[PDB]
Amino acid sequence: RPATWEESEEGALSKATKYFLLAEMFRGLYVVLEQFFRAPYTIYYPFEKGPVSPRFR
Amino acid sequence: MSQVEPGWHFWLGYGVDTAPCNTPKEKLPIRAYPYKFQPNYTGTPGAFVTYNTLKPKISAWEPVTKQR
Ligand SMILES: CCCCCCCCCCCCCCCCCC(=O)OC[C@H](COP(=O)(O)OCCN)OC(=O)CCCCCCCCCCCCCCCCC
Repeated sequence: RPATWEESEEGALSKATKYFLLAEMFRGLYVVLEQFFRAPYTIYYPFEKGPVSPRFR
Repeated sequence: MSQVEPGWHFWLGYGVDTAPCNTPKEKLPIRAYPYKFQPNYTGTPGAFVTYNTLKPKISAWEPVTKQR
């Protein structure tokens, strides 16, 4: 049976601090902030070609 | 991308390790004619024209008259 509000381990203060201070929104924000600081994948096409296998047609 | 030589084109795309001046006498294919390398002439007036390789399938008659 799904738990009611009264049988929960989190306090109302703890639960609503995560509510009004957007906690996991900020977590997902920090993910793409980490991705700002890494190496892109782009190759420059007429100067650099991608993959070839000999089977290619 | 059309202006790269064929043996080099496979190398730029990471097909082969050894560049085509690095490969020995045995891999270079035997030919009895010169090589000339046309890249691509699209929009250029040297663009390709297709045509019929053979002559029309049913012949017509050469007119031959006869005075009886
Ligand atoms: C205990 C804490 C303190 C107690 C004092 C009381 C409050 C004081 C603090 C006030 C600050 C309030 C900030 C805004 C409050 C947002 C509250 C919220 O989460 O909205 C909920 C709303 C839908 O509500 P609901 O249907 O109930 O579902 C919620 C899921 N639990 O959800 C929505 O409708 C959409 C939510 C939109 C959230 C904004 C999304 C885009 C904006 C992101 C901004 C990020 C800024 C980061 C910039 C960094 C710069 C370096």
